[PDB]
Amino acid sequence: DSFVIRGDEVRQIAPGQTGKIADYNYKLPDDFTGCVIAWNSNNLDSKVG
Amino acid sequence: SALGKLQDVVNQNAQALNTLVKQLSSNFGAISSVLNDILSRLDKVEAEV
Repeated sequence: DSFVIRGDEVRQIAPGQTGKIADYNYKLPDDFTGCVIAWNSNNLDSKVG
Repeated sequence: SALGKLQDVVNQNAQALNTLVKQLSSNFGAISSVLNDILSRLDKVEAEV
C-alpha cells in the first residue's frame, strides 16, 4: 500500500491506534501480519512553490 | 449433633457455591472486577490483557 502522509502521522499506521488518518481513510486490522516501511521524501515530492 | 454428617455435607456444598459465586468480585490483578467498567475505560488493545 503506497501512500504519502505527514511525518507526525507515522504513529497512526500502527494497528489499534487513533488519529484522523488512521480512522477515516486507512486502517489496519488487529491481525495484521507484515512490516511497515517508511522513509523521508522531502527532496522528491515537496516543491519550492 | 446427631445429624452432624449430613449437615456438614450440606454446609460444605453451600460454602463451595458461595466461594465460587464470590470469586467473581476479585480483581486477579486487573483494573476492576466488572467487565463493563473495563470495556468502557480502556481501548480495544489494552483492555484485552
